[PDB]
Amino acid sequence: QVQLVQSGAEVKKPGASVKVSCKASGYEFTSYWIHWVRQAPGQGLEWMGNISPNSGSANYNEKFKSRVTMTRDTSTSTVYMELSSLRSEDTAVYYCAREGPYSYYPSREYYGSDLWGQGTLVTVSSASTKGPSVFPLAPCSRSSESTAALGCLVKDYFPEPVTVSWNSGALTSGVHTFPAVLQSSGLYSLSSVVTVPSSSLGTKTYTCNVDHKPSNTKVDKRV
Amino acid sequence: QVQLVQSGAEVKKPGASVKVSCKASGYEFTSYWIHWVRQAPGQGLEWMGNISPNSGSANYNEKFKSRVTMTRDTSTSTVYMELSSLRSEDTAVYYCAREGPYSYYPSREYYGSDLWGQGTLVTVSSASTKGPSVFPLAPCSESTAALGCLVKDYFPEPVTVSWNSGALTSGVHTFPAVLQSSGLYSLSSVVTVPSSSLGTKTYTCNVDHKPSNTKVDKRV
Amino acid sequence: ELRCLCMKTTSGIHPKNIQSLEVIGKGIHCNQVEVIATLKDGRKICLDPDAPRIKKIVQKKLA
Amino acid sequence: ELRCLCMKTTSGIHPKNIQSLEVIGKGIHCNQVEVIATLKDGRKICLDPDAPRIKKIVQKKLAG
Amino acid sequence: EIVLTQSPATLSLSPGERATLSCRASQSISNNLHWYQQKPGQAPRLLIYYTSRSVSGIPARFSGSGSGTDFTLTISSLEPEDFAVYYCGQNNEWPEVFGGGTKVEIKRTVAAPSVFIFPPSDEQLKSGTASVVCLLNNFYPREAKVQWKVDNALQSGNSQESVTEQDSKDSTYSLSSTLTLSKADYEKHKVYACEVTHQGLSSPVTKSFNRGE
Amino acid sequence: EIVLTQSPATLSLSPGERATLSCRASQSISNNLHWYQQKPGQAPRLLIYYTSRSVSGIPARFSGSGSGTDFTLTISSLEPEDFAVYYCGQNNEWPEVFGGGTKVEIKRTVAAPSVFIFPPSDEQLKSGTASVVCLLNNFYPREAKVQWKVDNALQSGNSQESVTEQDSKDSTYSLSSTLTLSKADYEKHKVYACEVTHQGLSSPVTKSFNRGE
Repeated sequence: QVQLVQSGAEVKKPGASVKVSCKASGYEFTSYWIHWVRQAPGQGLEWMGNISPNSGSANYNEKFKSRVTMTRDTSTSTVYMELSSLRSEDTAVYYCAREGPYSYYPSREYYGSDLWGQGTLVTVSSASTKGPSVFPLAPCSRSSESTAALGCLVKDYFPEPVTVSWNSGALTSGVHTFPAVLQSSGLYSLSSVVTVPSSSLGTKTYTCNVDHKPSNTKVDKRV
Repeated sequence: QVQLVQSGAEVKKPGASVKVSCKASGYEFTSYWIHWVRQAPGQGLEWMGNISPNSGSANYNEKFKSRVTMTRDTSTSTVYMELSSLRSEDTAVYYCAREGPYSYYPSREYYGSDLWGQGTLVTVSSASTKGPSVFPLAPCSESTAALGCLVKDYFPEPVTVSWNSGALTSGVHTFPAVLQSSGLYSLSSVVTVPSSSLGTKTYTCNVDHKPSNTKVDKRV
Repeated sequence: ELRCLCMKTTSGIHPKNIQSLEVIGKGIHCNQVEVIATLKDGRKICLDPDAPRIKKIVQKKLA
Repeated sequence: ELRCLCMKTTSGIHPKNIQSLEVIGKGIHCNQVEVIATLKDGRKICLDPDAPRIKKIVQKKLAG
Repeated sequence: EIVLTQSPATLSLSPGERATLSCRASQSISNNLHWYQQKPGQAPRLLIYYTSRSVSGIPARFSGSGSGTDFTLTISSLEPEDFAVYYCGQNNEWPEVFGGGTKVEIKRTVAAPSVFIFPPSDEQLKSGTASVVCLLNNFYPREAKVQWKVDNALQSGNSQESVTEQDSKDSTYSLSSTLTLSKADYEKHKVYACEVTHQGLSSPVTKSFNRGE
Repeated sequence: EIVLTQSPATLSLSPGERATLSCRASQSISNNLHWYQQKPGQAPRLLIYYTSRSVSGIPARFSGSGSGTDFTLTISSLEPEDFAVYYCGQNNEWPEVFGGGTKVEIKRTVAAPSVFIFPPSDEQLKSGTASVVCLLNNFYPREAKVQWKVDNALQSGNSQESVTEQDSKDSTYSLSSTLTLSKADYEKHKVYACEVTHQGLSSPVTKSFNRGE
């Protein structure tokens, strides 16, 4: 199998450093450059640098040069990227990608990056494992328009993920579970909403089911 | 004066060797390549090789490589070309030409050969130096008559012809020489005169062949 | 140069087959020393920038 | 190369100023050994192919 | 350093239609321009390399072209799996540069959002914090402006937005904006409002409540 | 190696007219193509170097151009001194190569030759050889056919022709053909004739003598 296997997700405090690995298999390690590309939430791609599996020498983007180190280990076919003096802006998915196959003939005609790793999420936060507080989202008044919205605010949890279902998975129509936002506190927050007919608010029951496996938290909140 | 001065004309037998010199003056000797270019009678130009006056390194045309040597003498600002195992096909005018000025900057953009030597005629032949036999050309009616003289079997080139010690120039045609199978040259010089002049006026052709020290004045 | 031209290097070429050799020092866009040999057949080939081996070919070329 | 590119050579250049160096052996179209240095300013310059000093500048480029 | 400019930022089409994506380079990059696809939750995938060369495992419908500083990716007929983000990337010189990306989304009619406001819960208020939530439900296109107005004062830097991916059934988007205050700050004011601006609305829609009611 | 092909072999024009000379290279030679002039009895002279660059001491009327493997030399207005032979020469690679040359001649009206025949002299006959000479005087153009006939038998390979350079005053040519025999061969025949074919003649002209007279 031809693959680039990256190390698992990381949580780091601001000012600390992170070392991400990328293990190549099923191909000639010495024949492809290894690039490091990052993607900050909702943003595009940014090249950090690359490393040669032959010389072990690395080329960096000037933007990162002062706090990045790329190294290789030929015995294990593994490349590493170390990023230091970590800040909120470094919260990103880090990808490794190969570019080749190249031989001993020099070229000015290049291949693209035909194989990417699965990525490594790096979260820059000072938080520790914490279960969420689940609050109802309900209108100020039980009035008038034919459609009503209800929800659950899943606040201040760490780390990701949290799964939300409605009525033990029986309610799926009209449901919107928003991607979590990382707050200034370094903790996550999300909301899950459902649109129901106004006639239902007295007859039908609506319960949101919240599971946060890292803190072993289970909450069922009727709204 | 900026010039390339070559050594004098040469006569050689087949199988022998010839050494031609080219003396540079008035310019920086080490700053220009010196090429050797030959021109066979009535033909185009052929590059033989060159020599760097700086390094003394010579580059040859593969066609000549086996029997050519180009050398240089810094003390006299002179380059030499030696051509061996001489054959009839080697009869030509040999030129030296400079290409530059070049410095210590490499280039892929080149100058042409802006200065050429006067050339050196090299004649290869089994024939030996021989003065010509000069014969009259005369008809066996029309208002205009032709007469001339046949300059036959001389070697090597050149021969000069004039009429009436250079006084007669109008209507004169002196043809380029032809090389005969015998390895000897032959030419003719003709003049067109009015028929009224024949026997009224005298016509003498003056033939000069400096290699055999021959001078002939032939009245036709 | 705007990036590294040599990825993988070879060895095992007889100096008799090399016409020329270019030694390229580290630059602003390439953090590696590169050695490109032009062969007598015209092919361009990346060589291991091993200083003793390249210095043997270099002396043999100047002599 | 299809002819000799170097006519004159120089000897006075600090390795600090050289970006790259090409050592060209004698070939089918050139009976000379040529050493062309590309300077940090981009200029190409012919160097004296004397084996010790050429190897000094070469080794310093061929390493540090 | 090279700047790669992709156009349009969003390409809205129907499945089966042909798609044309553009990339313009700030200066020459020879033909060393490559195309990538990225789907939500996945790593980028190479589609075309060296302007127009084919990639192993990639379907025939993808093709590229490009003269000078102008490059193009073509999808002859969009499959449901082709609605994704596409990047152009150059490697002629280092640093490698990617374009800002082009999102290819499913086309639909303009739909104004259904707006809902939620006051903080008493349970949250007892903790010492107040989150006010504004929901913009099932709207199209994605561009929307949500403004928080507390007693007519425009709020800035105290709220966060979150948007869903395009809905699989009706191709709409949904957005939530959450305003977070301390209980002390929250109790200093009466009127809490979110003002919504969107293409489907002739004038901005305002949803509000008064604290305590 | 490189082959340089010049065209036309002969260019016939009037003084004051514009001359265009062509050179085609078998392969690329970059722009390292140079132009030379040669006059009879003189060494070649450089006119233009590096396709179009000017040469010290050379008049303004000479200019060159050339894209890829095609090159051109232009003389804007021909002076009487410009009627000569022109060579193109490449030095991109060694061996240096020259074209076969282009002769630039003065154009003039068609002029038929005045034909004269000369029997051998008694002085030559006593030596044991006989040269019979046919003269074609002041004709234009240069192309002419001279045929020797000895008692109606067409001769070949026993004669040599020589042509003068174009005349400075009337721009015509002159040609001599010399037939050489042994005295023994010469005395075996009676009728000696040269038959001349030229553009200025409606029918071939024959000049002859009988060895009797």
